[PDB]
Amino acid sequence: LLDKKWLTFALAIYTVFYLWVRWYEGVYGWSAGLDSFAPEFETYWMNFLYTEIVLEIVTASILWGYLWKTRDRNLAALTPREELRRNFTHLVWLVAYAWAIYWGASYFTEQDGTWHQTIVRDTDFTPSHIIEFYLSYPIYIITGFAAFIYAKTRLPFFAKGISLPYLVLVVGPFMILPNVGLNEWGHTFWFMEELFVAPLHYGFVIFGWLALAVMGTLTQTFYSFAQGGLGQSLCE
Amino acid sequence: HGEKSQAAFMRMRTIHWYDLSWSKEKVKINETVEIKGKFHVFEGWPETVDEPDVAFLNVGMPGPVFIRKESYIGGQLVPRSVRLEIGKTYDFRVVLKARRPGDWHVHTMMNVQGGGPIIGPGKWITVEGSMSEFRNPVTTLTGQTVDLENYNEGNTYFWHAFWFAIGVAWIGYWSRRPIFIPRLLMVDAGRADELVSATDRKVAMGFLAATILIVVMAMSSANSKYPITIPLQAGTMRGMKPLELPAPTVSVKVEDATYRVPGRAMRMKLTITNHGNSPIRLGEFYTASVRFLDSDVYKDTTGYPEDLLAEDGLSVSDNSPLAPGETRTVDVTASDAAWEVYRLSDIIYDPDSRFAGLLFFFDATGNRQVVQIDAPLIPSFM
Amino acid sequence: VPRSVRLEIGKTYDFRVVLKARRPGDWHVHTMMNVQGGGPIIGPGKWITVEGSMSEFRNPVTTLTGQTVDLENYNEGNTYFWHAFWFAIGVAWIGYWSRRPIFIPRLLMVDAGRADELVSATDRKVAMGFLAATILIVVMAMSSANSKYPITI
Amino acid sequence: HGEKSQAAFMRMRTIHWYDLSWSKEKVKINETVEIKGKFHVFEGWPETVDEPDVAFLNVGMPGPVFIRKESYIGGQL
Amino acid sequence: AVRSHAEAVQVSRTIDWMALFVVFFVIVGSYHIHAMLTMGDWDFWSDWKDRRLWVTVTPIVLVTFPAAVQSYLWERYRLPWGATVCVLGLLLGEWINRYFNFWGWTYFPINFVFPASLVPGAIILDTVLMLSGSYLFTAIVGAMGWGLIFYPGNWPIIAPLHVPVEYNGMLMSIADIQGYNYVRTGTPEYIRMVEKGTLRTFGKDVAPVSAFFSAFMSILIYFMWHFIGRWFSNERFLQST
Amino acid sequence: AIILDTVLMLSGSYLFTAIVGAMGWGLIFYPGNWPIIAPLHVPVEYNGMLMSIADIQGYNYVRTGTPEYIRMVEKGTLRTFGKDVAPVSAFFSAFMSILIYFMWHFIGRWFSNERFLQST
Ligand SMILES: CCCCCCCCCCCC(=O)OC[C@H](COP(=O)(O)OCC[N+](C)(C)C)OC(=O)CCCCCCCCCCC
Ligand SMILES: CCCCCCCCCCCC(=O)OC[C@H](COP(=O)(O)OCC[N+](C)(C)C)OC(=O)CCCCCCCCCCC
Ligand SMILES: CCCCCCCCCCCC(=O)OC[C@H](COP(=O)(O)OCC[N+](C)(C)C)OC(=O)CCCCCCCCCCC
Ligand SMILES: CCCCCCCCCCCC(=O)OC[C@H](COP(=O)(O)OCC[N+](C)(C)C)OC(=O)CCCCCCCCCCC
Ligand SMILES: CCCCCCCCCCCC(=O)OC[C@H](COP(=O)(O)OCC[N+](C)(C)C)OC(=O)CCCCCCCCCCC
Ligand SMILES: CCCCCCCCCCCC(=O)OC[C@H](COP(=O)(O)OCC[N+](C)(C)C)OC(=O)CCCCCCCCCCC
Ligand SMILES: CCCCCCCCCCCC(=O)OC[C@H](COP(=O)(O)OCC[N+](C)(C)C)OC(=O)CCCCCCCCCCC
Ligand SMILES: CCCCCCCCCCCC(=O)OC[C@H](COP(=O)(O)OCC[N+](C)(C)C)OC(=O)CCCCCCCCCCC
Ligand SMILES: CCCCCCCCCC(=O)OC[C@H](COP(=O)(O)OCC[N+](C)(C)C)OC(=O)CCCCCCCCC
Ligand SMILES: CCCCCCCCCC(=O)OC[C@H](COP(=O)(O)OCC[N+](C)(C)C)OC(=O)CCCCCCCCC
Ligand SMILES: CCCCCCCCCC(=O)OC[C@H](COP(=O)(O)OCC[N+](C)(C)C)OC(=O)CCCCCCCCC
Ligand SMILES: CCCCCCCCCC(=O)OC[C@H](COP(=O)(O)OCC[N+](C)(C)C)OC(=O)CCCCCCCCC
Ligand SMILES: CCCCCCCCCC(=O)OC[C@H](COP(=O)(O)OCC[N+](C)(C)C)OC(=O)CCCCCCCCC
Ligand SMILES: CCCCCCCCCC(=O)OC[C@H](COP(=O)(O)OCC[N+](C)(C)C)OC(=O)CCCCCCCCC
Ligand SMILES: CCCCCC(=O)OC[C@H](COP(=O)(O)OCC[N+](C)(C)C)OC(=O)CCCCC
Ligand SMILES: CCCCCC(=O)OC[C@H](COP(=O)(O)OCC[N+](C)(C)C)OC(=O)CCCCC
Ligand SMILES: CCCCCCCCCC
Ligand SMILES: [Cu+2]
Ligand SMILES: [Cu+2]
Ligand SMILES: [Cu+2]
Ligand SMILES: [Cu+2]
Repeated sequence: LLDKKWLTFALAIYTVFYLWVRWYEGVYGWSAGLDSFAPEFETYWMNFLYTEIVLEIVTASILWGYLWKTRDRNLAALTPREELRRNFTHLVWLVAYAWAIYWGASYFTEQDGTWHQTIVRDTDFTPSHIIEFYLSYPIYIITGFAAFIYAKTRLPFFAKGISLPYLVLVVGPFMILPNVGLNEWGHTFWFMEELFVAPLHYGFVIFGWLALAVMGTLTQTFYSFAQGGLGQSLCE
Repeated sequence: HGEKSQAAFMRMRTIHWYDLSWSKEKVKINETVEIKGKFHVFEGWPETVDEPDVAFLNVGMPGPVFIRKESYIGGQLVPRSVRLEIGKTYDFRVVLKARRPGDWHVHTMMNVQGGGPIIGPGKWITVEGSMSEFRNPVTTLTGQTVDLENYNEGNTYFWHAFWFAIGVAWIGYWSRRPIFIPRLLMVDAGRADELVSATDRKVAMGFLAATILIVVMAMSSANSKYPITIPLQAGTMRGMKPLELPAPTVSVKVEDATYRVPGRAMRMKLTITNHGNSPIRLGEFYTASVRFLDSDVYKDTTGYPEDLLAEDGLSVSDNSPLAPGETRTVDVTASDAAWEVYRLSDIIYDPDSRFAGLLFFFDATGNRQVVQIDAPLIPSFM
Repeated sequence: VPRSVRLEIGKTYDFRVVLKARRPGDWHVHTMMNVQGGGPIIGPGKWITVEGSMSEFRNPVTTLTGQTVDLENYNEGNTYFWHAFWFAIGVAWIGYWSRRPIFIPRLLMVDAGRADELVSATDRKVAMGFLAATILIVVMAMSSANSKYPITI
Repeated sequence: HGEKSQAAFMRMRTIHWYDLSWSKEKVKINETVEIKGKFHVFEGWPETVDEPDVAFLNVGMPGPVFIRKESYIGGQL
Repeated sequence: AVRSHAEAVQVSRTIDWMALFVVFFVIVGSYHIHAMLTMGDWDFWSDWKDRRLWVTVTPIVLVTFPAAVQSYLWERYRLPWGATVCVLGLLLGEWINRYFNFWGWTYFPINFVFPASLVPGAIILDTVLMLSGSYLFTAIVGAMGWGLIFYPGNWPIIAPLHVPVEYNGMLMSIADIQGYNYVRTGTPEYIRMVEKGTLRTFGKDVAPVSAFFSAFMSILIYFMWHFIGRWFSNERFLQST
Repeated sequence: AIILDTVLMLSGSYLFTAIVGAMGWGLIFYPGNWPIIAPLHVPVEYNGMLMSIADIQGYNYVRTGTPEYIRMVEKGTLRTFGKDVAPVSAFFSAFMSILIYFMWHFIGRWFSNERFLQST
């Protein structure tokens, strides 16, 4: 069996959900979403923010708790074939993390180079912010934490210790979410110019750099793949 | 749509827009709508806002639903940033061409280099038609007419696709062979020196030479075509001509100003001294995009936005005609739902509880006087 | 002019400062102008004698909420109470951990082998209680200070 | 000798020199030559140039082939 | 383990495709965040694509990720396309956002919101690394070329937008008219950091001087980010967090 | 301080402390001090101008060396949307507190060194 169709679902769920989110923000961007003090803004974007925050907290708790509770206690008695299957599942988790990272840190982030550059902000909760920071960021954080936990709890290579590159790849992009405080503080106070390259953005950048730890993470996963079932063929 | 969130005192004391007019309220695609009016730069410019040494006359709108055909300060076109003087009154004119159908809230705004957006009154303008009918023709000094909607789009797409294809070809050339794990094992276990061998080096040399040669040839071709080019035209424009307004014949001294918390009314006591030779009457109080009118004295006919217009929102304790030379003190109340809708009541949250505004005084013959008032605004709770 | 002001070079302004005597003695009173980027510009100073007792000084003020307070001691009791309360909480935490031996035996236990013995229940329960009580007390105190003094600027 | 390289519009709109006069065209060593004239600061001062809040009346020359004995703006040194 | 040599090859190929996806899209996200928050404003607007600031800043801040990804990929797999994959991912993310948000959500024309071209610089950086495998030689020569070829690479795209136009009494380029007409409510004209002329701007030197400054700073940034990527490749197991 | 200490003792992870406990340390500062300073924010009509009690204290009790303009306090901006000044500052302080805690954990790690620098 090895690599199964969980990868198709991993791609499709993010693609479909974010396409629907884009449709929603295209429909309610203007017209209930321009005026932050209008009653329709509360029903179409503040309610969205509340619901998405609650659902993200619940989903993160459930997913992480399930992954930690179903952790493999007897990692020693794991056959190489099962280890290969678990390595493929972890690679599917990493693919989902990469897809979510794309959607969060490229699409919905630059989608702002398109929302603010065009409108005069009305709040710290621009409908797009209700999409980027409170969805395009918690979703990829949840996916990254889940992938890290799966590696630690199913892969003997990633067990017996916390991998530094994986921890950086998982936590650095997470630090972008609390960095939103610097974004807000340095939008209203420091810098009223909509300059996208303002120093009030070296906060997603610095922690965007930590995603480069995917390189060490991926060579670690390559070594984990090539533990018992490394071949032969490769180097033979 | 971006105001009602800015600080009330900052909206009150930055820039006062008046004599605003709109040529049309409903337009077709490609039809032109003109916005005219005057703005006065308040003398008590807040220290937190940089002085309007570099300012841009902008339009508040949800993306290019209109295109700014022309914009004027004084009588001269202002496509760049301009320098404004504190205390001066300027007249402006913005010409917009409809591009996208719908109902749009169009604001005239002034962006200041170190203070952010100063949004004036916004008016709903209806656009009907199809976006596909929109044209933005322009004639260059080289004698060709192009449509700015799609000019150079094909060339941009072609060049970007070409370079993307070159990069993808490079990556795929290296990706035909196995990529990650066997190459990693070969590099780790002993010297590799086997995964990069001729003609891989020849292919890379070809890629590098072709890239440089194609860049040079494309630049030369884009220089032979379009032989006449100019850099981007930028730079703040000085010498904006302000309006030479006559000195007002009305002097007003604000003796305290209060507003109820909570409430929708603002109360102030004014000592009005009438100079000149005509009986005056208080007709309007404009504070921040909100016009409180005394309907018995003046009526608005310029189609001011209804949510910003208080037809009878201005009540004067004694608004009888003020004979020349006579001085009297009256209690003026400006009350309207707009005071709470546009969050002018939220000056209680502000770190500077001072207001500014314009009082419009009208005589019998109809000629009007504009006087500016500013004072601390004291909340009242009991 | 209770705040900073803008002055124009070449202009003449008239000023008036009203002072209320607070401390007895002989004081050299100067009228000065502080400039944002230049420092103090001190005018002529005059010796003014103050007689009496500092204990007789009052600084009454009436708020828009209809209460008259003396600025000499207003809120002093509340400030002292809250600071003493939080200091006592911190001291209680430290003393709770300081009843047992502190430095050298704990250092030796941590160094020689795994420690995992100097922090055991109910120490974790006490820490959870401290954290929850701190958060809850902060929230309750903020709510109480919002119910009282409902009007603030 | 340092102009003809600056931007044409910046040379056009900074400072206009007129009524320029030179006391002598040919001098001996230790002899004095006086340069007089008027300059007008253009109202449309380019934003890329800082306002002439701090300005120095200098002489364009290849090193101290002359020494500046005196310089006046208005009537004062 | 694996059944045979053939199944090992198939498993390796599947791993290759999946890991290529992971690398490509994590790089897309991180590199796009870095680029759009370090050069995005110039990259957004044709009337921001000037000869001084755009040419100066863009290669300097964009050489970052190619240097790190090169220092990893070349060193560990002899794969000479780290710079190319970084630039392609950045271009893909930028174009997707331009088309579906700048032109899709808002209705700014593509000829107004097109991104800059970077593939020539990426190709130079990759080929100069593969040939003469010296990372120092790459940082010196390839980064020089990456900085220098930016403006000539984009000239065929932006040259038609620099045709002079007599617009209502004032001289304006086509890009200037685009920025004037297509109103950016949040982006007033003064925010534009573009060449405005100086009294020390001698002759026709604005573009070449900016290009050479960008090339030198690109050398420096590549040198720094090679070691940054070296660190980010660490396979250490931090025992406890 | 109590939040920082308890979040460290529970879940001994220094990274977890730097992320969550420093967040709480930054966020709880203003609510912790609100009971003390709230009475000083009662509005007062002082000689025609609106002033808080703290403002009147600073006005009355003359600081010869400390003029009013030196005061780095909230003065309002055109990009200050609604009632967000305190929460936005608190969240920015919490994020920067995470960063500073992360840096100073390793600074303290160095300062603990028991090395014997043979010669100075
Ligand atoms: C990592 C964990 C993530 C957790 C957060 C998830 C956020 C989900 C969206 C929040 C919506 C909200 O809050 O708003 C509630 C909205 C408000 O729209 P309405 O006014 O009712 O109009 C009618 C509804 N239309 C406008 C959508 C037609 O209505 C709803 O009930 C519909 C929400 C549907 C969400 C599920 C479909 C997603 C796409 C399919 C692939 C998954
Ligand atoms: C241990 C090290 C930690 C130190 C960090 C503490 C935060 C500093 C707070 C500054 C307050 C101050 O000092 O003054 C505040 C000054 C006063 O200026 P103004 O007159 O109001 O200007 C008016 C202009 N407005 C209207 C736009 C404000 O505003 C500033 O210029 C803010 C400068 C930015 C400093 C924050 C940078 C954070 C770096 C983030 C990168 C990851
Ligand atoms: C193969 C070897 C032989 C070729 C050698 C080339 C020598 C220079 C050619 C100048 C072209 C020209 O024309 O001058 C320069 C042209 C503009 O020309 P202009 O407008 O006429 O300038 C008017 C003034 N003049 C008549 C005196 C020229 O642009 C420039 O300002 C380019 C400035 C680049 C500065 C940074 C360079 C850093 C170099 C780093 C090396 C590792
Ligand atoms: C490894 C080294 C590779 C170098 C590849 C060079 C390809 C050819 C470029 C022609 C440029 C041109 O035509 O002239 C200069 C023009 C700018 O001209 P402008 O006056 O601003 O006007 C703009 C309008 N135009 C185009 C109608 C005149 O373009 C540039 O900004 C490129 C500056 C970098 C030149 C690098 C070559 C010098 C030696 C480098 C090694 C030390
Ligand atoms: C160790 C490094 C050695 C490199 C040697 C130089 C190779 C030049 C190749 C031809 C480029 C060209 O011809 O184009 C460069 C263009 C010229 O632009 P232009 O004169 O303004 O107008 C266009 C005029 N055309 C159409 C006739 C070209 O861009 C520049 O301004 C850059 C010129 C500065 C070059 C600085 C080199 C310094 C080397 C120092 C060695 C000790
Ligand atoms: C338990 C899960 C469910 C709860 C989820 C909470 C969602 C947000 C609540 C907003 C409260 C409110 O009222 O809005 C915000 C209130 C002010 O409100 P206002 O004056 O009405 O603003 C007027 C405009 N409006 C009507 C659109 C709101 O302050 C603020 O500006 C807070 C800004 C914080 C910015 C930095 C946040 C960083 C987060 C980091 C995460 C790791
Ligand atoms: C681990 C997380 C612990 C969080 C503990 C929070 C305790 C309750 C605080 C109530 C604040 C309040 O009442 O509203 C906000 C007010 C400011 O209001 P203001 O508009 O400036 O007016 C001031 C005058 N007042 C008080 C009369 C209105 O206080 C603050 O600045 C606190 C800002 C930080 C809030 C943190 C909670 C949000 C989620 C955090 C996790 C991501
Ligand atoms: C991973 C992190 C998850 C955290 C979830 C949030 C828990 C909130 C607890 C209640 C706080 C409260 O109610 O008080 C917060 C107060 C509200 O202030 P106010 O509306 O101005 O006025 C007072 C109004 N009251 C009296 C009704 C409260 O301060 C703030 O403005 C901060 C609000 C911003 C919160 C940002 C959270 C972003 C989470 C993103 C998850 C993906
Ligand atoms: C609406 C939310 C739905 C999320 C569904 C989560 C599925 C449960 C997670 C999980 O444990 O594994 C699911 C799949 C297949 O891996 P499994 O083998 O089921 O995982 C355990 C491994 N073990 C069987 C050897 C013990 O592993 C995967 O690759 C699933 C990837 C799902 C993409 C991530 C979605 C997260 C959105 C927030
Ligand atoms: C928010 C920012 C995160 C800060 C980063 C700190 C974490 C980094 C290191 C890490 O993840 O390790 C914690 C464990 C991995 O196993 P260990 O750290 O070895 O310890 C396992 C026992 N423990 C679950 C109680 C921790 O991983 C888990 O066990 C997590 C799954 C259990 C948590 C599920 C409940 C959470 C619901 C919200
Ligand atoms: C003193 C500084 C002057 C510049 C020299 C710096 C280059 C040093 C790079 C280095 O350390 O050596 C790596 C390779 C080794 O390959 P070799 O097996 O030595 O190949 C020799 C045959 N060859 C001439 C075709 C290369 O050799 C090469 O890197 C390529 C050597 C050919 C020079 C041109 C290559 C660069 C093309 C832009
Ligand atoms: C923005 C800057 C980029 C972040 C990169 C900084 C990484 C610093 C390295 C580091 O974390 O050291 C871990 C040690 C704890 O050591 P141990 O847990 O004993 O691990 C034993 C092996 N080791 C000592 C080599 C780690 O020190 C500790 O006390 C544990 C702290 C680990 C936190 C690292 C996670 C960084 C995520 C942002
Ligand atoms: C994936 C990230 C999600 C958050 C998890 C980060 C926490 C990781 C900290 C860590 O590395 O482990 C240290 C301790 C180990 O103690 P254990 O002996 O595993 O205790 C397990 C029983 N317990 C659930 C009561 C804790 O375990 C703990 O640190 C405490 C675990 C209980 C979670 C709540 C503690 C934090 C309170 C604010
Ligand atoms: C403000 C920055 C914080 C200051 C911390 C910097 C400390 C740098 C470490 C250091 O001082 O190295 C000492 C060496 C001399 O070595 P030796 O005296 O041979 O000691 C042998 C063992 N050891 C090499 C590991 C030291 O290097 C030397 O030449 C001796 C210089 C020692 C000066 C350190 C005193 C710092 C007081 C401010
Ligand atoms: C790899 C990222 C793909 C992002 C594509 C996107 O944002 O799609 C939304 C956009 C919306 O434009 P349109 O197709 O005309 O449909 C408009 C519907 N709304 C306004 C809700 C977006 O176009 C599509 O839906 C095309 C489907 C592509 C599937 C990968
Ligand atoms: C890594 C490079 C950081 C350079 C910082 C920078 O560009 O700041 C520009 C800004 C100059 O302000 P300006 O661009 O004039 O802002 C105009 C808009 N206002 C006045 C509203 C802020 O300077 C500061 O306020 C100090 C920045 C400290 C960085 C750690
Ligand atoms: C500024 C670049 C510093 C990069 C740090 C690399 C450290 C490597 C230590 C193994
Ligand atoms: Cu509007
Ligand atoms: Cu005015
Ligand atoms: Cu000369
Ligand atoms: Cu002149």
